[PDB]
Amino acid sequence: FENRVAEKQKLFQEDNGLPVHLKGGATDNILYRVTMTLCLGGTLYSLYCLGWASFP
Amino acid sequence: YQTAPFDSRFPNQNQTRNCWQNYLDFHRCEKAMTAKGGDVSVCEWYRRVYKSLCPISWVSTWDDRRAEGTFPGKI
Amino acid sequence: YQTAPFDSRFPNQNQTRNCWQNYLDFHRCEKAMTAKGGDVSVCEWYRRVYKSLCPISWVSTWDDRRAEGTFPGKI
Amino acid sequence: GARTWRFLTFGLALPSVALCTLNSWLHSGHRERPAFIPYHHLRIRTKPFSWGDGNHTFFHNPRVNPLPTGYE
Amino acid sequence: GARTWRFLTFGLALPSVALCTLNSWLHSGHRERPAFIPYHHLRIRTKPFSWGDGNHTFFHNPRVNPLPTGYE
Amino acid sequence: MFINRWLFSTNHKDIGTLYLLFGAWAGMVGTALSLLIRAELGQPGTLLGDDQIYNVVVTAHAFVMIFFMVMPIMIGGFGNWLVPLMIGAPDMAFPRMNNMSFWLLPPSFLLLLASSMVEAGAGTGWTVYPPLAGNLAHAGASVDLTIFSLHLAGVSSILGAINFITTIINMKPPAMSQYQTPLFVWSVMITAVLLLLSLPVLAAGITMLLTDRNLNTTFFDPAGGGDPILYQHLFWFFGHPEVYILILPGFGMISHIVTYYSGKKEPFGYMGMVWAMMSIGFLGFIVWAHHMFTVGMDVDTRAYFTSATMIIAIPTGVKVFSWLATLHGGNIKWSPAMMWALGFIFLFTVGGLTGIVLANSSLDIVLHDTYYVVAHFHYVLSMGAVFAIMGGFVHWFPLFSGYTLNDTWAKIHFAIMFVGVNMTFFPQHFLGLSGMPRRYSDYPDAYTMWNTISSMGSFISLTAVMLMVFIIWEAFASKREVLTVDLTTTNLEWLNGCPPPYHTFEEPTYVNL
Amino acid sequence: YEEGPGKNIPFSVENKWRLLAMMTLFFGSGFAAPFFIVRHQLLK
Amino acid sequence: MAYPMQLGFQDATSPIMEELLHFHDHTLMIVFLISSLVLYIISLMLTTKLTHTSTMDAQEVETIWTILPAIILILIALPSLRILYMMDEINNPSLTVKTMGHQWYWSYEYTDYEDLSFDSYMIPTSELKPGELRLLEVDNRVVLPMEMTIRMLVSSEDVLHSWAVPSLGLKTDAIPGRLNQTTLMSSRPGLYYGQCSEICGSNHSFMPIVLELVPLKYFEKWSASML
Amino acid sequence: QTHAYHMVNPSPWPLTGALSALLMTSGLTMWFHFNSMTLLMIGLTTNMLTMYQWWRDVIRESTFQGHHTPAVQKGLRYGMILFIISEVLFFTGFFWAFYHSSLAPTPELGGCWPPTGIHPLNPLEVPLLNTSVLLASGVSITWAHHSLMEGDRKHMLQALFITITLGVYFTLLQASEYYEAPFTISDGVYGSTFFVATGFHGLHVIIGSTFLIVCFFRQLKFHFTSNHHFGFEAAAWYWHFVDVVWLFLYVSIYWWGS
Ligand code: HEA
Ligand code: HEA
Ligand SMILES: CCCCC/C=C/C/C=C/C/C=C/C/C=C\CCCC(=O)O[C@H](COC(=O)CCCCCCCCCCCCCCCCC)COP(=O)(O)OCCN
Ligand SMILES: CCCCC/C=C\C/C=C/C/C=C\C/C=C\CCCC(=O)O[C@H](COC(=O)CCCCCCCCCCCCCCCCC)COP(=O)(O)OCCN
Ligand SMILES: CCCCCC/C=C\CCCCCCCCCC(=O)O[C@H](COC(=O)CCCCCCCCCCCCCCC)COP(=O)(O)OC[C@@H](O)CO
Ligand SMILES: CCCCCCCCCCO[C@@H]1O[C@H](CO)[C@@H](O[C@H]2O[C@H](CO)[C@@H](O)[C@H](O)[C@H]2O)[C@H](O)[C@H]1O
Ligand SMILES: CCCCCCCCCCO[C@@H]1O[C@H](CO)[C@@H](O[C@H]2O[C@H](CO)[C@@H](O)[C@H](O)[C@H]2O)[C@H](O)[C@H]1O
Ligand SMILES: C[C@H](CCC(=O)O)[C@H]1CC[C@H]2[C@@H]3[C@H](O)C[C@@H]4C[C@H](O)CC[C@]4(C)[C@H]3C[C@H](O)[C@]12C
Ligand SMILES: C[C@H](CCC(=O)O)[C@H]1CC[C@H]2[C@@H]3[C@H](O)C[C@@H]4C[C@H](O)CC[C@]4(C)[C@H]3C[C@H](O)[C@]12C
Ligand code: CUA
Ligand SMILES: [O-][O-]
Ligand SMILES: [Ca+2]
Ligand SMILES: [Cu+2]
Repeated sequence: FENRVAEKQKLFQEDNGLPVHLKGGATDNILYRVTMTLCLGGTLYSLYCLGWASFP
Repeated sequence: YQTAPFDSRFPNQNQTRNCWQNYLDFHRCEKAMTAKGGDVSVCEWYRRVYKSLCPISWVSTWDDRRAEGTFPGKI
Repeated sequence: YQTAPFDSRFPNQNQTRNCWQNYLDFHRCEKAMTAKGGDVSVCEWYRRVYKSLCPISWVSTWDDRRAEGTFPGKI
Repeated sequence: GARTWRFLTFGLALPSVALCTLNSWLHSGHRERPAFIPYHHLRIRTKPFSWGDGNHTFFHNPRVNPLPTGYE
Repeated sequence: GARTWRFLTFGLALPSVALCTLNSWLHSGHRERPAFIPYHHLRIRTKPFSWGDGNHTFFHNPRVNPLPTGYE
Repeated sequence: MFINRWLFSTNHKDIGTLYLLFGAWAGMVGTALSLLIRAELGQPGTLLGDDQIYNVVVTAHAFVMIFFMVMPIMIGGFGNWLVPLMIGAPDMAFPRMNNMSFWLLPPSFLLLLASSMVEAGAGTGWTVYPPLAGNLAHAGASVDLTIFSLHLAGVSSILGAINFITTIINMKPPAMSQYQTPLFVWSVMITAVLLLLSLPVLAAGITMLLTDRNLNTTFFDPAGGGDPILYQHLFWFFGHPEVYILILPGFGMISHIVTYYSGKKEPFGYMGMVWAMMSIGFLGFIVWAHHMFTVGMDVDTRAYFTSATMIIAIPTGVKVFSWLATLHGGNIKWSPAMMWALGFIFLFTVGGLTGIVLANSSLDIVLHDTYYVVAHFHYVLSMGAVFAIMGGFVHWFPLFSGYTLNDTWAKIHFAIMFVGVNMTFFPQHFLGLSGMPRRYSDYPDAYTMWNTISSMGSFISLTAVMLMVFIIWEAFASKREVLTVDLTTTNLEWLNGCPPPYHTFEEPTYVNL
Repeated sequence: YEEGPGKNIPFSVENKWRLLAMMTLFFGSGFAAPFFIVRHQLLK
Repeated sequence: MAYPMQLGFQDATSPIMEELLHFHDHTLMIVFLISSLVLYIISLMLTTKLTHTSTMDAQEVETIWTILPAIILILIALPSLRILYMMDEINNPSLTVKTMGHQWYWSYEYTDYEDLSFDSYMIPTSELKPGELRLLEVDNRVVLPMEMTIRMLVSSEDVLHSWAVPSLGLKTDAIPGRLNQTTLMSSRPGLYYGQCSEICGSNHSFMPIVLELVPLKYFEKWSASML
Repeated sequence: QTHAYHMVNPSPWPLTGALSALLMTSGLTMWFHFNSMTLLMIGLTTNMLTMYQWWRDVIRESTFQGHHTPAVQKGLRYGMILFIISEVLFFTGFFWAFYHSSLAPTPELGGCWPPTGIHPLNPLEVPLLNTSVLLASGVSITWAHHSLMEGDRKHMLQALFITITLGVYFTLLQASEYYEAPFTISDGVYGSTFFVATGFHGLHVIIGSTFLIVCFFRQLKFHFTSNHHFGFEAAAWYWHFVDVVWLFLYVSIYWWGS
């Protein structure tokens, strides 16, 4: 394999105002959206499950 | 015989092992006597002491387990 | 009785503790049976086993020490 | 140095593993299972397990792990 | 630094010694000496000692160290 | 922008602000629980129900006041706001991990409120002893939700401890030794070390309780060869350090408040104060079985725990005397914060001294599991930890907000709360000495007078809590902006203005050797 | 981000009456919760 | 039992409880004096316009601040530990009684001679007889001989409880799988009350202890009548 | 800025991690009591997503953006030491439980250790092999460290591969021993102490092996310099911690407890 670190240093230092968690490009946005959707949706489901479990 | 005397082997607040030891000693003694056809009367001291100290439910459970074959102490 | 049987407590070449344990057991039993005025025939197994296994000089020394009040084992 | 730690890896550490692998290899093979006795301090069931029929441990081995009622 | 080790010396170590010194100095009383029993595994004499009458240990204390024949 | 700033924060000040808001909300929940307790106890006979609903309330009261009010305010709130400013650091060592310490608390709190909503609640005491907390006597989800609540709070605090220790060791100006950091910074470092060592043992113990409840383990079940007393040792190995964790940041705030309102540049006997806090932290690990004097341990063990416990009075007394010596010769400013601090010194001393009474195992036989214990710990918590929180809040509110409180309203607040807490807890000494047990929904008729007066006290404290909300509203409603602050030369957290910019110490301080 | 008094908080202090409503809801919800939980337990 | 408006301990019924009252008196004097001195010194530090704000030397005064508290703690610990070891001394009991905690009542076992055992439950408020005490009376009292050393053994058949009688200086936790020992000796006949002292669920408040202390001859006849 | 410290970009991973903790704990509750794994599987998934993205971002910040100055690296060293200390105290609780039960065996066990009816594993068979495996892995990881400091890419990768192989061997051997064991977690306090203490250890071996695999792929991608490689140092410290815990388990539970 070859050392491609310099190419990643250029990408992640680009002066584009992106926070580090999105600076890799479109794949970062997709993985963020999947993560936050599962977190917020799972949290709403955990609250439904409490509602259910709160009564006999 | 009034009650179980102070036993220097068991001088502290926790008397669990005092009950256990006397229960074991009685049943070991009873087995050793019944085996030779000797006299279980020699075992009486251990019987009085464990009866004095041991909760009824502990004795009852241990007796049940000896009869079941599930008593985990060596007799 | 021919000789002392195998004892799973003492399975190795060093039989010192087998001799010692059976000597103690005989004398603890003989003291228990004398204490109630029970019968020492009950103690016979232990006597045959220690007599079989123990060197005469060990038995004779231990006997002398019990008589002297210098036997270091608990009877 | 790296040279010394590689020397220890191949000259001591891996030979030790090979010898202990031999030793375990030689003492393997199934030993007989003990008579079942329904001891009250074993095969504890205060709540069903959250898998299977509730009565089998997670890595239950039918050959050596009896249920509260004995071997399967 | 030196300042930290001095702080530990005076703030932890020497206070510990003072507390253990107080504890010892509370249980310093002389205990009741035990009945003499001429046990064969104690008061060993296979050769006379190379000092005194050959029968006294080097830091013999008459109050607590009996001879083979008992307390002096 | 709102989400980026307040849900995705990497800023020590904003995270501090989130902790203070969380702790304030938790304080209202804890106060409502305390009032339900005293509403039941304020008249003989049953008001609410049998001991189950009563002890669900008592249990929740304790977990809320400890884990959701005191620790988040003192450590998350004052610690995050003040520690970086007092060492000239640009933020915490791990500014993103800091945010996760905060966000673990709302879920932890949700699990505790779920515990109370499902089945019959966790009516266990905050100690959660088995077998009452086990799967026979507390069948169903309530205790498991309580255990998980404690797991999330524990992870929050463990990661926070790692963050504070690293920040305080690693991010001072290079010329600044540990012996040139302010006492509040020392108090947080020592608290963080206690958290790092104590919470994992709690985690082990409550995990064992979880497996006894759900995986047929028997750590605490004699049927399997377990021991309920093992749970108590593991819990209290955490629990005694936990009370020092609750007070130490309070001691640090009191040192700053007494110094400031005495007009002093420095507390009396700085190195003695450092020595005292490290000695208290250390001794706090070797005393836990004073919570177990009635369980049946050996006499020599009781003698050791009595003696080791009493030793804590020596470093603690050095702190009390050093506060008095800080007042000595002061140009005293009778600010509301100073009134909280003076109340602290006296009322904490009283509670510490009733702790010394309890340290005596022979007398503890009669006082254990009575209201005497309840009187002791509320003097140190409801009049100690809380008075340090209120003094620090009114002292630093203008730093955090840029606005001033009405000092006359704040003095009224102090006066009402002082009367209420003393009326609530002083008579509980009498209930304890005369034998009223803990965790009772109802009491024999003889105990009526003191329970009645105690409950009347609790209502006075409620009036104070309601007034505090109004006082914070009035400050934000009126918008009196800060102009000048005295003694900035010995109070670095004030030197960047009120409030300080989002980024402070972008250019670090200059300190030479 | 906005800096200065009233801007370093996750709630608005632009209108003291809107703020009173928000503070009422915030602290009032925490204080009310245990009463409603006790009611819930008593009604099973 | 406790009485209305009570400030201190129940009157001592046993010599050890007497010892605990005098030890509490000694300790409370110290607590009062230290509390009072701190309050006074606060008031002294706060009542002068005179000032001294320059750096103050701490080491001389810190000697006093550490040594005087250390002496006071020793003056508490010495009598404290004397009492601790007095309660632990060997005594030779005449009688052993067991108590087993349950949800929510106590059982008692007197098995030195005969299999005597019974359950002891709170009298419900609606069933109290005129003059009886709410939440304190039981149906079956723990009858015991006065002026005799009694061994009490305490355990549980379910959750934790704790067996307490404040006027005798007693509190022994009731732990399943454990047999805890204490000694009981009443100087006087009468009725001595206590209450369960470990949270044990729904009726923790409602499982009291009533000792009935009578002469040996009466105890012997009661014992025979309970078989 | 004219200090050397790292001002981190506003990040969603703290919130996603906190919510993953709510979903895992509410999920375990739902599994233990309401016969459903759904919430738990969502929580485990969000936890893995959060860890992946958080540590990915730390690599971006360090390897790709240069934010890890010596001062930042020193902070991380303290952070990892303090984390390891917290994990030592967690295991201490389990050792306390073990010694409490084994030193004073109750009548229910037969008043002996091991309890009546427990047939312990032979400590000289697979447990000794497991000991040789983790000790050997402590040697190979040290070789890997020195190779990296000496600038030797191939020998670093070989030594690290060997270390990971040994971690996997340990895990497979322990899995086999779990299956073969004639006692279970439900076999009283013997099974309780054995499986919870060795099970938390096994989890830490899996975590440590995963950390070493992350280091292996970063090394393959040339992230590490001969002087700057904190992720590798942290993984090695964690790995030594896992070794030492094993040695204490081996001496305490397998040997002294047999
Ligand atoms: C920090 C801990 C803490 C605090 C402050 C309190 C405060 C109070 N507690 Fe207590 N309590 C405990 C911890 C605490 N408690 C514990 C651990 C137990 C034992 C539980 C068990 O047995 O298992 C207990 C038990 C307990 C009992 C015994 C119950 C029983 O045994 O049956 C009683 C009885 O009256 C009581 C009452 C009160 C009252 C009336 C207050 C009042 O003084 C409260 C008044 C309100 C406040 C003090 C304000 C709170 C809010 C803030 C400070 C937020 C401020 C806002 C900003 C800074 C913006 N509590
Ligand atoms: C902030 C909280 C906090 C603090 C700081 C303390 C501090 C102390 N506590 Fe307390 N304690 C609790 C919170 C606290 N405690 C809680 C919550 C419980 C109950 C747990 C439960 O069961 O739910 C409790 C229970 C508890 C018990 C168990 C009682 C029982 O359950 O039977 C004991 C036993 O020794 C104890 C002792 C002490 C001592 C000796 C101190 C010392 O640190 C006090 C030291 C201070 C001083 C002594 C005052 C200042 C000193 C001087 C002015 C010098 C001169 C003094 C002398 C010479 C004496 N406390
Ligand atoms: C106070 C703090 C410690 C002080 C140390 C000892 C002080 C005196 C002796 C110094 C040298 C000690 C070294 C160890 C040797 C043996 C015994 C020393 C221990 C000792 O002092 O033990 C004493 C006996 O000494 C005895 O016999 C007699 C002791 C004198 C004769 C010793 C001769 C043996 C020398 C052997 C030399 C070998 C060297 C090895 C070299 C190796 C190189 C390859 C104990 O007193 P006691 O009355 O029996 O019991 C107390 C009753 N109240
Ligand atoms: C090869 C080693 C690797 C272990 C991985 C295996 C299994 C899943 C995960 C394990 C995690 C570690 C410990 C958790 C506790 C128990 C599992 C112990 C190890 C184990 O796997 O034990 C097994 C039982 O598993 C069981 O009950 C299974 C139980 C599964 C559910 C686990 C519940 C998790 C508990 C919550 C953890 C809380 C963490 C707290 C964090 C701190 C916060 C402050 C043993 O099998 P057995 O059939 O009884 O006997 C063998 C007979 N032939
Ligand atoms: C089935 C099991 C599921 C359970 C979930 C956990 C499973 C697996 C987790 C495995 C851990 C992987 C950690 C990967 C960290 C990658 C980031 C990293 O290593 O980051 C390094 C910094 O270290 C740092 O943050 C140090 C970061 C260290 C953190 C690791 C701590 C271990 C995590 C424990 C998690 C839970 C344990 C508790 C269980 C009870 C980056 O600096 P360098 O390396 O100097 O590079 C810079 C040079 O290139 C410049 O020239
Ligand atoms: C991005 C958003 C996040 C996604 C949220 C998804 C929520 C929807 C999940 C579906 O809900 C499920 O319903 C099943 C009902 O069929 C339950 O079955 C369980 O309960 C059944 C009751 O009939 C039993 O048969 C079994 O225990 C079991 O199948 C199961 O518990 C539950 O999860
Ligand atoms: C990406 C977001 C959208 C996807 C949302 C996820 C959807 C998953 C819903 C499925 O729910 C499951 O239903 C199973 C049965 O219907 C349950 O098995 C349960 O029942 C089995 C047999 O009925 C038992 O063997 C198991 O032990 C037991 O947990 C299982 O727990 C539960 O998870
Ligand atoms: C060909 C490649 C070169 C890597 C590089 O320099 O880019 C080599 C160098 C070290 C090699 C690794 C090491 O030799 C260790 C392993 C040896 C096994 O026989 C194959 C996998 C194994 C994990 C190797 C894979 C691969 O061939 C690597 C990574
Ligand atoms: C040596 C150390 C630091 C001094 C410094 O470097 O400034 C100081 C700070 C606090 C001091 C201690 C505290 O003042 C408390 C104690 C006071 C006694 O008079 C001496 C012992 C005593 C335990 C002190 C020993 C030592 O002088 C300490 C530990
Ligand atoms: Cu029984 Cu409380
Ligand atoms: O805990 O005092
Ligand atoms: Ca009522
Ligand atoms: Cu404590």
